[PDB]
Amino acid sequence: MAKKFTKKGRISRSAGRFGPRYGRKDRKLVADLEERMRAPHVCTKCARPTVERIGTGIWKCSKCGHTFAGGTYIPYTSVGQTLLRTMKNIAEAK
Amino acid sequence: MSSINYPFVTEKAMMLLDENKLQFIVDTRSNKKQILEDVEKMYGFKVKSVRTMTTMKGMKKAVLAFEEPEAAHEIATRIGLM
Amino acid sequence: MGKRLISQNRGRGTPTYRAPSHKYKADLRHPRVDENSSLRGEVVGIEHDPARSAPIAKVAFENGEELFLLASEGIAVGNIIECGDDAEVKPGNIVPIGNVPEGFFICNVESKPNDGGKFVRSSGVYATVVTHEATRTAVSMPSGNIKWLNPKCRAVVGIVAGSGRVDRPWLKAGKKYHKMKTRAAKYPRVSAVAMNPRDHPFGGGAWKHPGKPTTVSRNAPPGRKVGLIAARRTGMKR
Amino acid sequence: AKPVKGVSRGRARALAAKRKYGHCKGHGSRKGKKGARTPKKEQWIKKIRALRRRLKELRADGALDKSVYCRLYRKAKGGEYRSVSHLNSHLESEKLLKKE
Amino acid sequence: MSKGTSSMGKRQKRTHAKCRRCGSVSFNVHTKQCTSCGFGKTSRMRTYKWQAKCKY
Amino acid sequence: MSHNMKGQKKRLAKAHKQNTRVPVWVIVKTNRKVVSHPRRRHWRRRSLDVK
RNA sequence: GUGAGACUCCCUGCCGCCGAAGGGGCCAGGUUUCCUCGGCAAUGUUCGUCAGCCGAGGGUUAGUCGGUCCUAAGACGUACCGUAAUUCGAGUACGCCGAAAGGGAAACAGGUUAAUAUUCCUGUACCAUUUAGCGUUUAGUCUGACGUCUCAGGGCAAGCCGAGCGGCGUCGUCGCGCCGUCUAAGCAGCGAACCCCGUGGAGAGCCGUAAUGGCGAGAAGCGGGCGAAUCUGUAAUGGCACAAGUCGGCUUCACCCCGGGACCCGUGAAAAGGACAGCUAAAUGUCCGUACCGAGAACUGACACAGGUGCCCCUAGCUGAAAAGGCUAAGGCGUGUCGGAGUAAUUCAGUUAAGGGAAUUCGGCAAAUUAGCUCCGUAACUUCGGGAUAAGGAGUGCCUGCUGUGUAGACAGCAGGUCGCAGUGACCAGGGGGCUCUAACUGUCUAAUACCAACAUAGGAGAUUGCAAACCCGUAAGGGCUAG
RNA sequence: UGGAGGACCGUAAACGGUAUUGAUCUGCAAAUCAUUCGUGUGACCUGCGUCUCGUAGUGAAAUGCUAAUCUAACCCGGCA
Ligand SMILES: [Mg+2]
Ligand SMILES: [Mg+2]
Ligand SMILES: [Mg+2]
Ligand SMILES: [Mg+2]
Ligand SMILES: [Mg+2]
Ligand SMILES: [Mg+2]
Ligand SMILES: [Mg+2]
Ligand SMILES: [Mg+2]
Ligand SMILES: [Mg+2]
Ligand SMILES: [Mg+2]
Ligand SMILES: [Mg+2]
Ligand SMILES: [Zn+2]
Ligand SMILES: [Zn+2]
Repeated sequence: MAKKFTKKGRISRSAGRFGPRYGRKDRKLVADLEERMRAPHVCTKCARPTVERIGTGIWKCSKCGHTFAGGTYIPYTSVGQTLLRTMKNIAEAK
Repeated sequence: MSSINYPFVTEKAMMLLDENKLQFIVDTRSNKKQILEDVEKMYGFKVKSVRTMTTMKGMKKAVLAFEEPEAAHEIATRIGLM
Repeated sequence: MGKRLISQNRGRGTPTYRAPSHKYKADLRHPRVDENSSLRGEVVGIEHDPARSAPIAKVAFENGEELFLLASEGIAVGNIIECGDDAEVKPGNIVPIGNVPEGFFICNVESKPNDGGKFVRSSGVYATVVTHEATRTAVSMPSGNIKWLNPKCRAVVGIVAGSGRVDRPWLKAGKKYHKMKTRAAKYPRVSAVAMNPRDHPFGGGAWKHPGKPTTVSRNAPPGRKVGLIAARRTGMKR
Repeated sequence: AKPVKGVSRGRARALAAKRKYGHCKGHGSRKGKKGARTPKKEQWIKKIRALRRRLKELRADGALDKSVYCRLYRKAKGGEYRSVSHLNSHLESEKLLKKE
Repeated sequence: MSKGTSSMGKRQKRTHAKCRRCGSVSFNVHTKQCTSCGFGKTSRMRTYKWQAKCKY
Repeated sequence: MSHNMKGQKKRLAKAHKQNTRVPVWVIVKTNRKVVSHPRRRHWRRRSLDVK
């Protein structure tokens, strides 16, 4: 279903395009960022894992076309989640 | 300030007398409309178009294609080119 | 006259240090609203702003004035934007901070009333409304300063979109080169110790060193105020 | 105007006929990398198009219903078959056609 | 590549055109000013006291 | 094929017709005391100060 | 032959150079160098009857090609304001310019001259504006109008193959080799993908693509609409020795249409113009450029300069991965403008050199070795990406006959025979490895003695500043950073 | 299968200019030629346009470059 994750080759991940350059720390950071960004994201409207990046901070649900502005690499940031749940508590409590 | 100087006669300029055309040396400041109007005033013959060009000697050569037949030969005879 | 610093060249305003102003989408500011007035509008599209490397929302209001807006996080297409004091405290809304409950996050804050938004505009930054008083209101800015602002200073609720942009390491001089193409900044920058003594205060010598203390006074003239300008302290946290 | 003395091509045509038969093409004449003489993506393209066309014709004439045609299509996607002949031999081995 | 005859074959363009007001090839094509008479900068003709010597 | 306007071609025309020798009768009339002028030139030399 | 005068000019033949540039087209630039005639005092690295020279005369024709029009980076003007003052200065408001390679209303084939040609002539067209007749707005949108990489489908120039037909070459024997067998815009018609609409009802899942994918928030299937390049028909008489002039097939780039995907802390221009209400008639379509070179002789470097501008855009057959290199077309040339002579030393650049093989030298400097492709195999160390073409090896031609994949071009493979010292037979084309120092790496650098360990870099850290800020420019008006 | 990379090999495409301390050094050339070399999908090369300049500009920083001129250009003037 996926690539031949070879007996040695699941360390570089997507950052094997950089070859041996740029050191292990920066390659690890960029590989983790690509893994976090490329994962499926459930849309808030249609609730289907279809949200995908279109630009720097722009995300779009492929099914319902719900285009929204989020993080540069992650759609929903934890601070925005904190703000939304704070307003949710304020609306529920009163 | 006449636009017409004189008819232009070379071997190539006399090659168009059979074609009803007649090539003139005109004032370089003039345009096609002024050459057409001044030729029609000077000889009365009607002109169909004007093919103008400026040469490297500092002059302008105009070729007037007439409408009535034999107007080029008539003008050449009246001027004495032929 | 030893040669003027890079800061003096930048202040003179030469093409090397000028921003490519034609590359940017639009100046970001809050819509102009008369006092005791309001306007609604809907998002017609999320675009990309080269000036900030973050999304900006194209908002069509009720008077038909298509105005680019700074995009808070979570704003989408077809959302309704509201302005004025009567506007509900909701993410993406433009309201005075005097109506915002304490503890909320705001961004694109105005220094003065009807300012257009000065503070809290980078990708992901936010401010916290701390306290409410009759003539004042405290907002905890992204730096950390408890700035005191007027109660009528508008601000859009929510954190600025594009959070996490600096999380990715640059990883390559070409990537930062391509970012700095659309910027006003000079890239790359030569270290001052590598310069000759005519060019910088710190240049010259048989070996790379300043030769003088890098902490410069606040009362230094232009062309001398380099290094650590007016430092309270130096070094890592011992 | 004197005649054009164009480059003759009879020896070239003789060599082309021999090459068409399969000769004059050994490893001493191959000078370019295997991948320039024949690209790999074109080989995949022709192979998968032949396999999908054979499966489409089998599903069209009723010899291959949708339940096994879908599996065979995904198998041809996954590279289980080497050619149309290999697909036919596997079909006649595991009997995926609706023989009646 | 050199600074001498190698890079002097790139002189296929102009920086001064023939000025209207004086007929001299001194009209800069970028500043729009003739550097001999000053047409395009002033109504008067540029003339300076250092163009000749002190008369004493 | 440099693309001249009208005045540039007029200036090149005057430069072209300046580049001709003195007539023979001028030399004969002047007792051969006028045999040249400064405007003689060749195209494969110092370029024109025309355009 | 010409000429008084011939290595040097002209014709013929032979032998040659370039042939992905030394050929073809044109920007900037040159400015008549273009073409015909007549000369050789100077120019030409010799002479010269020759000539980009000297002298005389001639040559450039536009509604359709460009400029013109539009706006971009960005200039300039007027006013305000500043300045001792201005021809000086930032900003603002109103204008105006800014691209012969961005946007863009429209023309093609053949002929003609010594030199002009999508311009002149023949044929067949098309575009715009205004005037008149006949009626209407849909008027707010679309187009103009967009980056990089990668790829599918369709078409086509160029190329190639088979049959017939017409000429030329070869013809010691053979029956082959070469050339040609042509047909534009405009007008009329069909329309592949994508998109939209009407039905449809798919899950112990089905439909697809090269690949990603799509689907009850409605897939497959069936219809319909919108819709390309090209193709077909006409233009059908033009040119071809009025000689054939008719056919089939393959391939098709780097050209055109169309669609998909991926990437971005890069988001990849604007405006004029154009479409949606036009149809018919007539007249008008001014001005500028148009020759010629575009470079080992027409530019620039003092020059007929081995540089640079231009390798900026195109370039046929064979070999071959190839536009590499070699050999040939077409085309351009024998002008990278001195000849005879074959007799030393020495010298610039090459070929070969017994036995030894770095003993030379500051130092393997130079030269030599190896070299393509397929297959086997590949170590230390490592940031797990690499090192790696590591290293170390085998095969390779030609002929006879076949097989497999593909729709096809073509690709891959096998059996037997056979020649040579040698089968990537020429051309083409890494020598390899180990241990240290230094810098992480790609990059940048003393144009004209230093391509380095220096500079930059990502990474790390520190400092100032809450924006009427920090920092900086200006005498000021006012500005850069900052559409932050 | 896929087609990422300041990835690799590589041209007499383009750009650069290592070594021969070869040729040349009153040269083809006021720095060029031959062979040998580095980059050659990007911090790339380059046409045209436009802008930044003298105690000033530009500089991946050598006091390099700013018209064969640079630890302060060039022209005229102070200057006999
Ligand atoms: Mg004209
Ligand atoms: Mg100092
Ligand atoms: Mg005086
Ligand atoms: Mg050859
Ligand atoms: Mg001589
Ligand atoms: Mg204009
Ligand atoms: Mg280094
Ligand atoms: Mg360093
Ligand atoms: Mg390379
Ligand atoms: Mg210099
Ligand atoms: Mg002096
Ligand atoms: Zn959704
Ligand atoms: Zn002037």
